[PDB]
Amino acid sequence: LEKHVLLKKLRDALESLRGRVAGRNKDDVEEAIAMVEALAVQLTQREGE
Amino acid sequence: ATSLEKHVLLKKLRDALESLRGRVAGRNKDDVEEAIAMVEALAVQLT
Repeated sequence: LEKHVLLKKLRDALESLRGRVAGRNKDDVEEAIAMVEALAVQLTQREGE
Repeated sequence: ATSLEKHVLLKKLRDALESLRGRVAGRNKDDVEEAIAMVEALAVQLT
């Protein structure tokens, strides 16, 4: 995500938050992480992938 | 990679983080705020 710093640092922020939260809050953080991974993949998709 | 997919993902992302407001301990409050602000910036970037 070197060409999309905002997205990269959001991913990092969420991973860090995941390690500090619990229960249902952690599920919501993991939901956010999954959304970011989906958005990252489509922003970085090369032809042939 | 459609625009519909993109918007749905950004909406789900916003809603998930919004649920954390008032629900995390004090020491995590600012981090939730930061992530919410990043998501809104990411959304505006794509409109």
